[PDB]
Amino acid sequence: GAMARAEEHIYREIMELCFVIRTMARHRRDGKIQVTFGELFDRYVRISDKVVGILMRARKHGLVHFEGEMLWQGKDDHVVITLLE
Repeated sequence: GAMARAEEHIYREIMELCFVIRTMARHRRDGKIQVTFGELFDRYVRISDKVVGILMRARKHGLVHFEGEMLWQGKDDHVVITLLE
């Protein structure tokens, strides 16, 4: 029992993406969450298959520290997306 990071308690809207990020990265248990593009995509592919497209929404509030205007599967997979909340 502690205050934790409550990264998810930072923004309700983010719940849309955070919900998926919490599945890939178990860091949610400790607090902040982080996942690579490759992993995220490979996880969203079984849902909507457009994580990169959703990231644009979260970026509106500076939640994605990712770089570039987009990420190409197999190319920008190295892109590490760290939930900024």
